[PDB]
Amino acid sequence: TIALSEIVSVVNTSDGRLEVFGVGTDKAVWHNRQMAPHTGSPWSGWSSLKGQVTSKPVVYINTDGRLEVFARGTDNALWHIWQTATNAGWSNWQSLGGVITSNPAIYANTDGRLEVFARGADNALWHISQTTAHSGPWSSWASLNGVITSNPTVHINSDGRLEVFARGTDNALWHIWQTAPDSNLWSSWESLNGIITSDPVVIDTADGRLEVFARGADNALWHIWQTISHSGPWSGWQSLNGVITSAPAVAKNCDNRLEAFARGTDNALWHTWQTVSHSGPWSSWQSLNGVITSAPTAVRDADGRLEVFARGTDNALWLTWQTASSWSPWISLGGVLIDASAIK
Amino acid sequence: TSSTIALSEIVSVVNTSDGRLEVFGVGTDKAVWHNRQMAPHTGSPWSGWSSLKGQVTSKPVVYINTDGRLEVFARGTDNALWHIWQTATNAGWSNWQSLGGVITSNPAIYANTDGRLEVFARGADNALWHISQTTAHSGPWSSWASLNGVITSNPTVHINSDGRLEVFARGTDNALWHIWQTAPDSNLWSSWESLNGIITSDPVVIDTADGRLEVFARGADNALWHIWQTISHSGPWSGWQSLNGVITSAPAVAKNCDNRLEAFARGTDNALWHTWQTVSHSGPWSSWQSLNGVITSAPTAVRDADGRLEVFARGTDNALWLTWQTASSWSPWISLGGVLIDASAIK
Ligand SMILES: CO[C@@H]1C[C@@H](C[C@@H]2O[C@@H](C)[C@@H](O)[C@@H](O)[C@@H]2O)[C@H](O)[C@@H](CO)O1
Ligand SMILES: CO[C@@H]1C[C@@H](C[C@@H]2O[C@@H](C)[C@@H](O)[C@@H](O)[C@@H]2O)[C@H](O)[C@@H](CO)O1
Ligand SMILES: CO[C@@H]1C[C@@H](C[C@@H]2O[C@@H](C)[C@@H](O)[C@@H](O)[C@@H]2O)[C@H](O)[C@@H](CO)O1
Ligand SMILES: CO[C@@H]1C[C@@H](C[C@@H]2O[C@@H](C)[C@@H](O)[C@@H](O)[C@@H]2O)[C@H](O)[C@@H](CO)O1
Ligand SMILES: CO[C@@H]1C[C@@H](C[C@@H]2O[C@@H](C)[C@@H](O)[C@@H](O)[C@@H]2O)[C@H](O)[C@@H](CO)O1
Ligand SMILES: CO[C@@H]1C[C@@H](C[C@@H]2O[C@@H](C)[C@@H](O)[C@@H](O)[C@@H]2O)[C@H](O)[C@@H](CO)O1
Ligand SMILES: CO[C@@H]1C[C@@H](C[C@@H]2O[C@@H](C)[C@@H](O)[C@@H](O)[C@@H]2O)[C@H](O)[C@@H](CO)O1
Ligand SMILES: CO[C@@H]1C[C@@H](C[C@@H]2O[C@@H](C)[C@@H](O)[C@@H](O)[C@@H]2O)[C@H](O)[C@@H](CO)O1
Ligand SMILES: [Cl-]
Ligand SMILES: [Cl-]
Ligand SMILES: [Cl-]
Ligand SMILES: [Cl-]
Ligand SMILES: [Cl-]
Ligand SMILES: [Cl-]
Ligand code: NA
Ligand code: NA
Ligand code: NA
Repeated sequence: TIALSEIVSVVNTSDGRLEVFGVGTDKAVWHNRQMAPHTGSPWSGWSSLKGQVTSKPVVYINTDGRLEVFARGTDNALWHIWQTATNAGWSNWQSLGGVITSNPAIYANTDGRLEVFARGADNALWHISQTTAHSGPWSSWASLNGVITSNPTVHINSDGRLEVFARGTDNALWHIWQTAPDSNLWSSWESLNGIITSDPVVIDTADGRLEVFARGADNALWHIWQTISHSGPWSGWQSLNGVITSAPAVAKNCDNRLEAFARGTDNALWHTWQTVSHSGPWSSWQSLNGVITSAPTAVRDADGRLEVFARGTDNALWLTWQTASSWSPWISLGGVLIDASAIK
Repeated sequence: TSSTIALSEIVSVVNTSDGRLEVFGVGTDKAVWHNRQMAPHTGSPWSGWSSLKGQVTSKPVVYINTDGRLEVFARGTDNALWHIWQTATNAGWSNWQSLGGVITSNPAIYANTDGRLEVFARGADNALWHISQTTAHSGPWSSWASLNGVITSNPTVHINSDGRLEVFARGTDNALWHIWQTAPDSNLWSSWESLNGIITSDPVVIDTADGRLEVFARGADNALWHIWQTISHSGPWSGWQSLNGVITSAPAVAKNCDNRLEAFARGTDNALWHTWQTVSHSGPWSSWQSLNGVITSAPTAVRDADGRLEVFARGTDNALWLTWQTASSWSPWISLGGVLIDASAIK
């Protein structure tokens, strides 16, 4: 098991509008986007990209601006659908084959080739890549071994080497990395210890260090990081306190202060944030109210403000964002969303 | 046909792989020197100046590879394009090496969507020539090739929100001209096209929060002018609009935390002045305001790791001086020392 998942995948697109992808009651992928590149913009409303999915769908932006959505299909293969251009429509759904048993995790190599990581039926971490920048065709599937028990998450280091994180069979946080950018050469699997009870969430700090967040065995939010830009040694685990009842979501304010969000024991949204600067101490947890039924999903918009999405008690997606003085009242974006996470 | 441009910037600035500001300029010895923040925060102490040696006959221009490695390009004493690079991300530097060619402008650099750096410069024949890395963030480099044209300023390159590189330069009729890749990563380019106007500076290009290119340049009336792609990207640009002012240097433009553009230029009194969008990145421009100082170059503007604009400019003592945004105002001008010269291949 893992902490309740994020229900949507969201990005700030090439034209500065937020765009969210979720799964409907019909198992199709639906999406919704801002009309305008600003906090409080009207929304398109929900429209279906069709498909039938059996994981969380995850959107990623190609290095040419085009959105591409990845999800497991009803045959357990990895499937995908992409924009034909940044302000045009979408391709047909296409299979990338394989048999997978987690949500896909996606990142762009420094050379522009997307690389997708997913758990296999043998519980090892598998991967596949675009053979040339922001384009098909793709490589064949290969394994990076291990035995993982959570959805994997990938990020890139400040020197260009991808690094993948996942919970191990001992419930510790484990990781593996490219030994050079764009490479098929990887390190050994190594343990960062800890006991984690959510999927990991990985971010890069302003000063070039990977930092991972997860719920711990005590249901507090815990975090651990590289002590040097793109290098070990790692810190020990440190608690950010709280008692959280979902996965956390983390995003950067426009000044690079990190801010974490999670559902609390009263089912409200709560958050804690760095104060003063991106090197400063973390605040106490404070409530943003609401009554939520998923983990929150956080993103910085084109006005440099954080916006947070979460499924509501009616199964619609609701939204709250930063104001000068505070946060805005919760508003509904409608829809009926389900948690399709391949690992729960 | 103009053979001059507004006074240039004195340094090339970059945000490092670990979020620090690092600047590059030319010493009185004609070597490339550099200076960086100790820490990624507004008001950090600086390392002080250290030499990367070389002997340059252009402005040296830094760019950051997609693997985090800094790379500096400069015209050499033999008029070839030369470069020097970090051998590892944020660590040691290579020796200077020649990429050949015969160039007659400062170089301008961008990364393609596939991670290949591509360098543009005016040639001996006055056309725009170009050369690229053959593989992502690595040598060896391609053959030199021409994009034709006849150009009379330093070129400036930027990338479209769909990954197509686009180069801008002054033409023989003093207008702003441009040329673009027809696909990302490609050697297929459009023809040269005119955006009209009269420009009296190098063009300055940026990408807005909503994914459009916008170009700024001093006009024939010495005001700051700008022009932009439209939201439909359908061929037409906006037509030129004045931001007024009377400026005596090239402009610098950067994005604030919230993506509001902000422009900087020297005034008739040799102070730094600035004008900014208000409310949002779609908002209207303010009137000009002085940031005082007495400066002897164009300003160079950049946003730091705390989300604050920092602005550098050469001072009356030929040292590099610096002022930054505070919550309230802007900080007093402070000196980073050094003795810098303007080595621009076109002035
Ligand atoms: C007419 O069928 C094609 C393939 C469908 C893809 C569906 O969705 C995929 C993700 C997989 O789950 C497939 O098993 C599933 O059929 C897709 O939904 C449909 C409409 O866009 O086109
Ligand atoms: C002794 O074998 C080492 C470490 C293994 C890591 C495995 O996968 C990790 C992610 C954890 O679940 C571990 O508990 C588990 O043994 C790993 O699979 C193996 C081959 O790559 O080498
Ligand atoms: C006075 O009530 C409003 C709406 C509440 C929103 C709640 O939380 C939302 C996220 C949804 O789940 C709604 O169905 C749910 O009622 C919200 O918590 C409250 C906080 O001041 O104001
Ligand atoms: C008037 O109905 C439209 C389409 C609805 C789409 C809903 O939300 C989608 C995500 C799927 O779950 C659909 O099955 C579900 O009906 C959506 O709930 C509603 C919100 O105002 O607008
Ligand atoms: C002893 O010479 C080598 C290459 C030199 C590069 C110099 O600087 C380059 C940028 C070019 O202008 C060359 O023509 C010029 O020689 C460089 O300055 C020197 C470092 O001490 O080593
Ligand atoms: C026969 O001339 C056309 C347009 C030329 C563009 C040139 O280069 C431009 C940048 C401007 O300076 C123009 O005034 C100049 O003629 C261009 O060089 C030539 C070859 O492609 O075709
Ligand atoms: C198609 O462009 C022309 C020239 C423009 C003015 C010129 O171009 C501007 C950029 C400045 O340099 C001005 O001083 C100069 O007069 C002028 O703004 C415009 C009038 O509609 O038409
Ligand atoms: C009442 O005159 C002021 C100064 C003008 C700014 C001009 O442009 C600035 C950038 C500097 O060069 C100034 O010295 C120059 O006067 C400014 O544009 C004008 C707006 O009404 O008010
Ligand atoms: Cl759990
Ligand atoms: Cl992305
Ligand atoms: Cl001039
Ligand atoms: Cl305006
Ligand atoms: Cl004033
Ligand atoms: Cl000088
Ligand atoms: Na964006
Ligand atoms: Na393998
Ligand atoms: Na000249």
